[PDB]
Amino acid sequence: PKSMQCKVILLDGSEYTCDVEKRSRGQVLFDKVCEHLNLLEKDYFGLTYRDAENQKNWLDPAKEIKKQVRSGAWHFSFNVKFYPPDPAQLSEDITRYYLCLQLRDDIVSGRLPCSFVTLALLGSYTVQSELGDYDPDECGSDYISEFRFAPNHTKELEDKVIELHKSHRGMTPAEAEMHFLENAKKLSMYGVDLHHAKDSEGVEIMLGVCASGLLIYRDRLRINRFAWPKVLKISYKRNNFYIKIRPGEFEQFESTIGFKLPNHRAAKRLWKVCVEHHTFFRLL
Ligand SMILES: Cc1csc(NC[C@H]2CCCO2)n1
Repeated sequence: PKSMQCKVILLDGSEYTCDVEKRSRGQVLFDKVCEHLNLLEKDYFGLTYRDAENQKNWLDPAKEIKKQVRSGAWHFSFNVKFYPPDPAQLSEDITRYYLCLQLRDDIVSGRLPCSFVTLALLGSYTVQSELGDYDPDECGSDYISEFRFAPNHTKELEDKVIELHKSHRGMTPAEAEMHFLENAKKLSMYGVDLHHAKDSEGVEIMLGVCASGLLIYRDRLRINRFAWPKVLKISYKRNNFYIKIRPGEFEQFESTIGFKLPNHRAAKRLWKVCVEHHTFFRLL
Protein backbone atom coordinates (compact mmCIF):
# COMPACT_ATOMS: atom_id res chain seq x y z
CA PRO A 1 0.00 0.00 0.00
CA LYS A 2 1.10 3.54 -0.91
CA SER A 3 0.47 6.22 1.77
CA MET A 4 0.23 10.01 1.11
CA GLN A 5 1.33 12.60 3.71
CA CYS A 6 -1.61 14.87 4.76
CA LYS A 7 -1.05 18.25 6.50
CA VAL A 8 -4.02 19.79 8.42
CA ILE A 9 -4.10 23.33 9.88
CA LEU A 10 -5.89 22.95 13.25
CA LEU A 11 -8.07 25.73 14.67
CA ASP A 12 -5.33 26.91 17.14
CA GLY A 13 -3.00 27.47 14.11
CA SER A 14 -0.96 24.29 14.80
CA GLU A 15 -0.26 21.70 12.02
CA TYR A 16 -1.25 17.97 12.28
CA THR A 17 0.55 15.51 9.91
CA CYS A 18 -0.68 11.94 9.24
CA ASP A 19 -0.63 9.49 6.29
CA VAL A 20 -3.55 7.81 4.44
CA GLU A 21 -3.59 5.22 1.61
CA LYS A 22 -3.44 7.25 -1.68
CA ARG A 23 -6.99 6.07 -2.71
CA SER A 24 -8.51 6.93 0.76
CA ARG A 25 -11.82 8.89 0.84
CA GLY A 26 -12.14 12.19 2.73
CA GLN A 27 -13.86 10.52 5.79
CA VAL A 28 -10.62 8.49 6.44
CA LEU A 29 -8.47 11.60 6.92
CA PHE A 30 -11.32 13.38 8.81
CA ASP A 31 -11.74 10.45 11.30
CA LYS A 32 -7.95 10.65 12.06
CA VAL A 33 -8.14 14.46 12.64
CA CYS A 34 -11.20 14.05 14.96
CA GLU A 35 -9.49 11.22 16.97
CA HIS A 36 -6.44 13.48 17.44
CA LEU A 37 -8.70 16.37 18.60
CA ASN A 38 -10.65 13.94 20.87
CA LEU A 39 -13.86 15.12 19.09
CA LEU A 40 -17.09 13.02 19.13
CA GLU A 41 -19.64 15.53 17.70
CA LYS A 42 -17.62 15.70 14.43
CA ASP A 43 -20.55 16.13 11.93
CA TYR A 44 -20.61 19.94 12.65
CA PHE A 45 -17.05 20.00 11.17
CA GLY A 46 -15.24 19.37 7.90
CA LEU A 47 -11.89 19.74 6.11
CA THR A 48 -11.28 22.47 3.52
CA TYR A 49 -8.60 22.60 0.80
CA ARG A 50 -7.64 25.24 -1.83
CA ASP A 51 -8.29 24.29 -5.49
CA ALA A 52 -6.11 25.46 -8.46
CA GLU A 53 -8.31 28.61 -8.79
CA ASN A 54 -7.18 29.00 -5.08
CA GLN A 55 -10.87 28.69 -3.95
CA LYS A 56 -11.78 27.13 -0.53
CA ASN A 57 -13.66 23.83 -1.11
CA TRP A 58 -15.14 21.34 1.37
CA LEU A 59 -13.38 17.96 1.15
CA ASP A 60 -16.26 15.56 0.37
CA PRO A 61 -15.96 12.68 2.87
CA ALA A 62 -17.65 10.21 0.41
CA LYS A 63 -15.09 10.83 -2.40
CA GLU A 64 -11.39 10.00 -2.93
CA ILE A 65 -9.08 12.70 -1.64
CA LYS A 66 -6.92 12.51 -4.84
CA LYS A 67 -9.95 13.14 -7.14
CA GLN A 68 -10.65 16.40 -5.18
CA VAL A 69 -7.15 17.86 -4.44
CA ARG A 70 -6.24 16.73 -8.04
CA SER A 71 -2.98 18.65 -8.90
CA GLY A 72 -2.77 20.49 -5.49
CA ALA A 73 -0.86 19.59 -2.30
CA TRP A 74 -2.49 17.34 0.36
CA HIS A 75 -2.88 20.41 2.64
CA PHE A 76 -6.15 20.95 4.54
CA SER A 77 -7.75 23.05 7.30
CA PHE A 78 -10.08 21.65 10.02
CA ASN A 79 -13.20 23.94 10.20
CA VAL A 80 -16.77 24.28 11.40
CA LYS A 81 -19.02 23.38 8.43
CA PHE A 82 -22.48 23.52 10.14
CA TYR A 83 -22.64 26.25 12.81
CA PRO A 84 -25.08 25.07 15.53
CA PRO A 85 -27.85 27.69 16.01
CA ASP A 86 -28.00 26.47 19.66
CA PRO A 87 -24.48 25.70 20.95
CA ALA A 88 -25.97 25.23 24.49
CA GLN A 89 -27.48 21.92 23.23
CA LEU A 90 -24.18 20.40 21.98
CA SER A 91 -23.61 17.39 24.21
CA GLU A 92 -19.87 18.15 24.85
CA ASP A 93 -17.66 21.02 26.14
CA ILE A 94 -14.85 20.04 23.70
CA THR A 95 -17.32 20.62 20.77
CA ARG A 96 -18.04 24.15 22.14
CA TYR A 97 -14.29 24.74 22.52
CA TYR A 98 -13.45 24.05 18.83
CA LEU A 99 -16.53 26.10 17.86
CA CYS A 100 -15.11 29.08 19.85
CA LEU A 101 -11.71 28.65 18.07
CA GLN A 102 -13.44 28.82 14.64
CA LEU A 103 -15.45 31.90 15.67
CA ARG A 104 -12.25 33.63 16.94
CA ASP A 105 -10.82 33.18 13.42
CA ASP A 106 -14.16 34.24 11.78
CA ILE A 107 -13.90 37.49 13.84
CA VAL A 108 -10.17 38.30 13.33
CA SER A 109 -10.49 37.55 9.54
CA GLY A 110 -13.48 39.96 9.32
CA ARG A 111 -15.92 37.27 8.03
CA LEU A 112 -18.02 37.83 11.23
CA PRO A 113 -18.51 41.62 11.65
CA CYS A 114 -18.79 42.67 15.31
CA SER A 115 -19.50 45.98 17.14
CA PHE A 116 -16.63 47.31 19.32
CA VAL A 117 -18.30 46.33 22.65
CA THR A 118 -19.06 42.76 21.35
CA LEU A 119 -15.40 42.39 20.13
CA ALA A 120 -14.38 43.48 23.70
CA LEU A 121 -16.91 41.14 25.40
CA LEU A 122 -15.99 38.04 23.30
CA GLY A 123 -12.30 38.91 23.83
CA SER A 124 -12.96 39.01 27.62
CA TYR A 125 -14.52 35.49 27.61
CA THR A 126 -11.58 34.19 25.47
CA VAL A 127 -8.99 35.61 27.99
CA GLN A 128 -11.00 34.15 30.98
CA SER A 129 -11.09 30.74 29.19
CA GLU A 130 -7.32 30.90 28.34
CA LEU A 131 -5.70 32.69 31.40
CA GLY A 132 -8.30 32.32 34.15
CA ASP A 133 -9.16 35.15 36.55
CA TYR A 134 -8.01 38.75 35.87
CA ASP A 135 -4.49 39.40 37.33
CA PRO A 136 -3.07 42.97 37.68
CA ASP A 137 0.56 41.62 38.00
CA GLU A 138 0.42 40.29 34.37
CA CYS A 139 -1.33 43.40 32.88
CA GLY A 140 -0.18 47.02 33.50
CA SER A 141 -1.79 50.21 32.02
CA ASP A 142 0.20 49.53 28.77
CA TYR A 143 -0.88 45.82 28.44
CA ILE A 144 -1.45 44.30 24.92
CA SER A 145 -2.72 40.64 24.91
CA GLU A 146 -1.07 38.08 22.59
CA PHE A 147 -4.73 37.17 21.72
CA ARG A 148 -6.13 38.47 18.41
CA PHE A 149 -9.62 39.85 19.10
CA ALA A 150 -10.41 41.75 15.90
CA PRO A 151 -9.46 42.56 12.30
CA ASN A 152 -7.85 45.79 13.64
CA HIS A 153 -6.57 46.30 17.22
CA THR A 154 -6.60 49.59 19.17
CA LYS A 155 -5.38 50.25 22.72
CA GLU A 156 -9.03 51.22 23.59
CA LEU A 157 -10.18 47.70 22.58
CA GLU A 158 -7.38 46.13 24.74
CA ASP A 159 -8.51 48.31 27.66
CA LYS A 160 -12.19 47.22 27.23
CA VAL A 161 -11.25 43.48 27.08
CA ILE A 162 -9.42 43.97 30.46
CA GLU A 163 -12.30 45.93 32.12
CA LEU A 164 -14.82 43.20 31.07
CA HIS A 165 -12.35 40.37 32.04
CA LYS A 166 -12.26 41.79 35.62
CA SER A 167 -16.00 40.96 35.96
CA HIS A 168 -15.59 37.22 34.99
CA ARG A 169 -13.70 36.31 38.28
CA GLY A 170 -14.28 32.58 39.11
CA MET A 171 -15.54 31.65 35.62
CA THR A 172 -14.27 28.26 34.40
CA PRO A 173 -13.15 27.73 30.76
CA ALA A 174 -16.32 25.80 29.81
CA GLU A 175 -18.48 28.59 31.31
CA ALA A 176 -16.51 31.41 29.54
CA GLU A 177 -16.82 29.38 26.23
CA MET A 178 -20.59 29.01 26.73
CA HIS A 179 -20.93 32.80 27.36
CA PHE A 180 -18.74 33.44 24.28
CA LEU A 181 -21.15 31.33 22.14
CA GLU A 182 -24.44 32.71 23.64
CA ASN A 183 -23.20 36.17 22.46
CA ALA A 184 -21.51 35.16 19.14
CA LYS A 185 -24.60 33.17 17.98
CA LYS A 186 -26.71 36.41 17.93
CA LEU A 187 -24.42 38.22 15.46
CA SER A 188 -26.13 38.86 12.07
CA MET A 189 -23.42 36.88 10.14
CA TYR A 190 -23.01 33.95 12.62
CA GLY A 191 -22.35 30.81 10.50
CA VAL A 192 -23.14 32.75 7.21
CA ASP A 193 -21.03 31.42 4.28
CA LEU A 194 -20.91 34.29 1.67
CA HIS A 195 -20.60 33.75 -2.12
CA HIS A 196 -20.07 36.56 -4.71
CA ALA A 197 -22.72 36.57 -7.44
CA LYS A 198 -24.67 38.93 -9.75
CA ASP A 199 -28.52 39.15 -9.91
CA SER A 200 -30.52 38.81 -13.20
CA GLU A 201 -29.90 42.60 -13.73
CA GLY A 202 -26.05 42.17 -13.56
CA VAL A 203 -25.82 43.93 -10.15
CA GLU A 204 -23.19 42.41 -7.77
CA ILE A 205 -24.68 40.75 -4.63
CA MET A 206 -23.49 38.36 -1.89
CA LEU A 207 -25.46 35.11 -1.44
CA GLY A 208 -25.30 33.94 2.22
CA VAL A 209 -25.94 30.27 3.17
CA CYS A 210 -26.67 29.38 6.80
CA ALA A 211 -28.72 27.20 9.22
CA SER A 212 -31.95 29.28 8.80
CA GLY A 213 -31.95 29.71 4.99
CA LEU A 214 -30.59 31.84 2.15
CA LEU A 215 -29.65 35.53 2.29
CA ILE A 216 -29.27 37.95 -0.70
CA TYR A 217 -27.14 41.04 0.24
CA ARG A 218 -27.95 43.60 -2.53
CA ASP A 219 -27.07 46.71 -0.41
CA ARG A 220 -27.78 47.98 3.17
CA LEU A 221 -31.42 48.61 2.03
CA ARG A 222 -34.00 45.77 1.55
CA ILE A 223 -32.06 42.51 2.35
CA ASN A 224 -33.96 39.45 0.94
CA ARG A 225 -33.95 36.24 3.10
CA PHE A 226 -35.60 32.83 2.43
CA ALA A 227 -36.05 30.46 5.42
CA TRP A 228 -35.31 26.86 4.29
CA PRO A 229 -39.07 25.93 4.39
CA LYS A 230 -39.71 28.57 1.61
CA VAL A 231 -37.03 26.95 -0.73
CA LEU A 232 -38.37 23.97 -2.75
CA LYS A 233 -35.55 23.40 -5.30
CA ILE A 234 -31.99 24.78 -5.75
CA SER A 235 -30.12 24.15 -9.06
CA TYR A 236 -27.09 25.08 -11.18
CA LYS A 237 -26.53 25.16 -14.95
CA ARG A 238 -23.26 26.51 -16.46
CA ASN A 239 -22.39 29.74 -14.48
CA ASN A 240 -25.96 30.07 -13.12
CA PHE A 241 -27.51 29.32 -9.72
CA TYR A 242 -31.36 29.20 -9.44
CA ILE A 243 -33.59 29.08 -6.32
CA LYS A 244 -37.25 27.86 -6.61
CA ILE A 245 -39.26 29.72 -3.85
CA ARG A 246 -42.35 27.62 -2.73
CA PRO A 247 -45.61 29.28 -3.91
CA GLY A 248 -47.13 31.56 -1.18
CA GLU A 249 -50.82 30.87 -0.26
CA PHE A 250 -53.35 31.08 -3.20
CA GLU A 251 -50.54 32.09 -5.66
CA GLN A 252 -50.69 29.60 -8.60
CA PHE A 253 -47.00 29.76 -9.64
CA GLU A 254 -43.68 29.70 -7.73
CA SER A 255 -41.04 32.39 -8.51
CA THR A 256 -37.52 31.38 -9.71
CA ILE A 257 -34.60 33.66 -8.71
CA GLY A 258 -31.39 33.27 -10.75
CA PHE A 259 -27.84 34.48 -10.08
CA LYS A 260 -24.67 34.67 -12.15
CA LEU A 261 -21.59 33.10 -10.49
CA PRO A 262 -17.99 33.81 -11.62
CA ASN A 263 -17.77 30.33 -13.23
CA HIS A 264 -19.35 26.88 -13.31
CA ARG A 265 -17.26 25.60 -10.31
CA ALA A 266 -18.39 28.62 -8.21
CA ALA A 267 -22.02 27.64 -9.16
CA LYS A 268 -21.54 23.89 -8.35
CA ARG A 269 -19.88 24.81 -4.99
CA LEU A 270 -22.73 27.18 -3.96
CA TRP A 271 -25.33 24.48 -4.92
CA LYS A 272 -23.52 21.83 -2.79
CA VAL A 273 -23.17 24.06 0.37
CA CYS A 274 -26.92 24.99 -0.11
CA VAL A 275 -28.05 21.32 -0.39
CA GLU A 276 -25.89 20.40 2.68
CA HIS A 277 -27.21 23.32 4.86
CA HIS A 278 -30.81 22.43 3.74
CA THR A 279 -30.23 18.80 4.93
CA PHE A 280 -28.73 20.22 8.21
CA PHE A 281 -31.86 22.45 8.81
CA ARG A 282 -34.00 19.28 8.21
CA LEU A 283 -31.92 17.49 11.00
CA LEU A 284 -32.87 20.29 13.52
C1 LIG B 1 -27.00 11.93 11.29
C2 LIG B 1 -25.99 12.52 10.39
C3 LIG B 1 -24.67 12.58 10.67
S1 LIG B 1 -23.80 13.42 9.45
C4 LIG B 1 -25.32 13.65 8.57
N1 LIG B 1 -25.40 14.28 7.36
C5 LIG B 1 -24.25 14.83 6.60
C6 LIG B 1 -24.29 16.36 6.65
C7 LIG B 1 -25.57 16.88 5.96
C8 LIG B 1 -26.40 17.45 7.10
C9 LIG B 1 -25.38 17.69 8.23
O1 LIG B 1 -24.34 16.76 8.02
N2 LIG B 1 -26.39 13.13 9.17
